[PDB]
Amino acid sequence: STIEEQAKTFLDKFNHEAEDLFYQSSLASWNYNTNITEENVQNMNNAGDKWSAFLKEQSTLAQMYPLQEIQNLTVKLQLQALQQNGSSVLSEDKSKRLNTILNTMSTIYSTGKVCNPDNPQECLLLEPGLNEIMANSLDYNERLWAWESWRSEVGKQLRPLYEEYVVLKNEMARANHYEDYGDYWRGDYEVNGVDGYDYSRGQLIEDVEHTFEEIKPLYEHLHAYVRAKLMNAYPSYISPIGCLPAHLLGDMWGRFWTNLYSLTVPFGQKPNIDVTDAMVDQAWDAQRIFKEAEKFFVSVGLPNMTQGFWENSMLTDPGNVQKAVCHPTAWDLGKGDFRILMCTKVTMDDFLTAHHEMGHIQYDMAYAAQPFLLRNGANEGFHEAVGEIMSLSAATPKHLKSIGLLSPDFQEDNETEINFLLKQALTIVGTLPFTYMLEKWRWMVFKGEIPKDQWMKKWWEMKREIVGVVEPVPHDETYCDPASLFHVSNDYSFIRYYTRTLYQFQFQEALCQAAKHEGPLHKCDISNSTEAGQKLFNMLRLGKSEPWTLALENVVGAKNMNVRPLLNYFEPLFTWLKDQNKNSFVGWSTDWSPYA
Amino acid sequence: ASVYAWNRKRISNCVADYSVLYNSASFSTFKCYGVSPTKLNDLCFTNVYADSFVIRGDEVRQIAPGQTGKIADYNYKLPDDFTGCVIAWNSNNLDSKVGGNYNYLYRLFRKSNLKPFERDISTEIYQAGSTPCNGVEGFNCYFPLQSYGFQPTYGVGYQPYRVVVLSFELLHAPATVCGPKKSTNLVKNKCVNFNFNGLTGTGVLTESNKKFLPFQQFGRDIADTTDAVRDPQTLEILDITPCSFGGV
Ligand SMILES: *[C@@H]1O[C@H](CO)[C@@H](O)[C@H](O)[C@H]1NC(C)=O
Ligand SMILES: *[C@@H]1O[C@H](CO)[C@@H](O)[C@H](O)[C@H]1NC(C)=O
Ligand SMILES: *[C@@H]1O[C@H](CO)[C@@H](O)[C@H](O)[C@H]1NC(C)=O
Ligand SMILES: *[C@@H]1O[C@H](CO)[C@@H](O)[C@H](O)[C@H]1NC(C)=O
Ligand SMILES: *[C@@H]1O[C@H](CO)[C@@H](O)[C@H](O)[C@H]1NC(C)=O
Repeated sequence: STIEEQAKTFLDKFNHEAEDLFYQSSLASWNYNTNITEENVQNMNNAGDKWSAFLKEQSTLAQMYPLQEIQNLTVKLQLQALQQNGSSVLSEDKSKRLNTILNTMSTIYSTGKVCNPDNPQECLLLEPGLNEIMANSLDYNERLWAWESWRSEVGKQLRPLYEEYVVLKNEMARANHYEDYGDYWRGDYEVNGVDGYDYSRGQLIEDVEHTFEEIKPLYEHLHAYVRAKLMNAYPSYISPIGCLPAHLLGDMWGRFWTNLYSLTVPFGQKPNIDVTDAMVDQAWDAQRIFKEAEKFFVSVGLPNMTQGFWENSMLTDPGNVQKAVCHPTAWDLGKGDFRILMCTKVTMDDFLTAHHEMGHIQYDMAYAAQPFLLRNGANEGFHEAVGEIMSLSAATPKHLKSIGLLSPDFQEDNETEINFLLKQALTIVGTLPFTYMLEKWRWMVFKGEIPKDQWMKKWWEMKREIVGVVEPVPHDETYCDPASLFHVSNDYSFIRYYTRTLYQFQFQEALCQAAKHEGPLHKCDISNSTEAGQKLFNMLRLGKSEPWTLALENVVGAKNMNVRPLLNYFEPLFTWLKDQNKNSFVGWSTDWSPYA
Repeated sequence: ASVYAWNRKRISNCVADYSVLYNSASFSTFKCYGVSPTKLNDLCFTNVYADSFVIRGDEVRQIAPGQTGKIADYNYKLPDDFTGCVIAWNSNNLDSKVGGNYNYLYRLFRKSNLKPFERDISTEIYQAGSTPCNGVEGFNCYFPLQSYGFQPTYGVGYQPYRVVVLSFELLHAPATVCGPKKSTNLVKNKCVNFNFNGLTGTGVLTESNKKFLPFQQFGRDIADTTDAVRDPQTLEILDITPCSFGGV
């Protein structure tokens, strides 16, 4: 007789049918991804279209139960995700045009090649090709050539498509009662209907700026040290006062600076933390890696993995004709079916990536008791930070001596910690200005503050303002330089990587406060302390059933995103950089001094 | 059977070996709520009702007195005064199908809770609103029966578990189901304590020349003392001489 019981019966019916169809869709996606076959592609398309049609029909049926008369907050959380119309609010021809634009942008991004002008004889794709020449090569001219060629090709091929994608997504979000598509992207962090714990979606652009104004001295010192060190390899191309060129940052886009560590190592004469020689001399295997990682998880107090995880995962390259997508992906197919698809070899990087993917699997296991709408992360940063907890903890020398892998008399002096914290800085605090810059640029573009004839001018100035990187040659609006990245060309929100990089240090600080670690935060280990695992599992089991402010406050005691754990993590590195930059020009002004 | 249409089998006039059932290690769950296996071997019961169905692994805990859940409310309700056993084992090697075994249904929506040991195979459309269904599916009218997936790649808690519930009961009737009688070897010509078909005593059991008629089991003298008996295992007649006590 009431709206509550009708909504609860509708949600039970949707949960059972959606779990069934989502298991079918995820099994089809798994069968496609571990074994590329055109029949598997057709099965995956059929299952995805069945799930899309089912979700559209239940989104149509969910509008009849109004949210204004519902008092239960979990029913509100389950029904807001259903009553969102999405792209179906448009006309059929506009939705078809938007989907066609998305698929053609994906195919043109995937099918790029690095063939030289006037030398078309042979080339590769980006992953065997451009990754090697931009990450590992020490030459200036070939890096500049590959960079300019790829940005030029993707710019002419995607500048109309990305412009029309912006226009259609803006019309979609204005039709769906949001201000812009960036405002739609900030709806994942929105909390409403809870007094005190509520979080406006316009408060995210305040908190991100507030945390970046305290990131920015550490990034200025890191940029000054990198600029001072990189003149040894590039003497005439880099000015001592101006900004860095774009193609020398150890990546295609400068997203991760982690390949610049070999060029900027502080103390090369010290022995390294690289355990790969002892890992291959002890004859490790992928099963041994996952067993030691599962021992690491059960030492913290999280439950061990099911027999279906061991019997169904793909932990090795299957063979000759069974090609697989070698990217590390943790799969939650639902109904207790957790598995990892990751091609492995004996490597410390694959060890840490296995810890990352089993962190994702454990987080999928923890909210498995929740209903189907609430089986996701509290926001889009939680689900990627929970694996990075394991990635930070598994890299420590205490953990690598716990499993007997690192040598027991390896001494943790000052230099062997500074040159590890610098690698962690290039991995973590190097991606914060690029992420905040790119998402600020996308929010201003989708908001309409930047016209189409000022996209690139505003972007490179913003790059000069935030990241401290100048263009190698001057570019104009004939190119679309940011859209060459994987996430922006495939309709992925990208600010998830900013809050992840802050939440991982908040959670680890809380879980190092719980584990009673006396020493520094970078030497802290989560292992052997069940009281840290209970603190973590009290938040991992909630899912979307609770606001992310309350789930954050359950761990760290603060109901907002905070930046102080990241600063006091890098405090010995920050003091060493402040004592190192006695006479170098710390920071920068925006300039064209290294190149006009 | 499926749990909305669970099979009930009436068991009477037989001897039941629960020790093979208990000693079988294949059963993942063996909960008895008013009996013990030794008690099951030593209690004679009038009726044994075997209720059989397939559920998930998570639903196994709902098969108990005083439990609440979709199986325990809308499919199979056990009373609070239940005297019986619940036996459950994983049937992934038989029930699961690689394309999905949709053949095992369960009732998701019902107007009211079940009475204990009620069964309701009716496919009446659940009317959750004031709007009438008129049989057809609508925005508030749902089909009450839903299919289990039962794929072999499911995790534990979604894997299919075959459950058999045995209900034992004593009525105002002669009880006939009773546990395995463990007869020992027969020793003759010695003063032993004999227990022959419920007739107990102490005596020397020797061979007898008294030829019983086939319906007769025991033998009495003038003084109404059992001096002849028939062995139930092998149909032979034994004299019961009292043990040779005397005055000192
Ligand atoms: C992978 O697909 C090929 C294509 O026919 C098939 O022959 C092979 O059996 C498949 N392997 C698995 C493990 O499904
Ligand atoms: C919503 O309803 C369920 C079931 O009736 C109840 O257990 C839960 O506490 C309710 N939630 C709120 C926030 O009232
Ligand atoms: C998980 O740990 C429990 C606790 O000891 C153990 O009984 C079980 O066999 C373990 N599972 C696996 C797959 O090792
Ligand atoms: C955890 O405790 C076990 C048992 O004493 C020990 O072998 C292991 O080295 C400990 N690990 C750490 C990191 O202290
Ligand atoms: C009972 O079992 C005994 C065991 O030797 C057998 O000899 C006999 O034929 C059976 N039947 C009867 C009625 O005694």
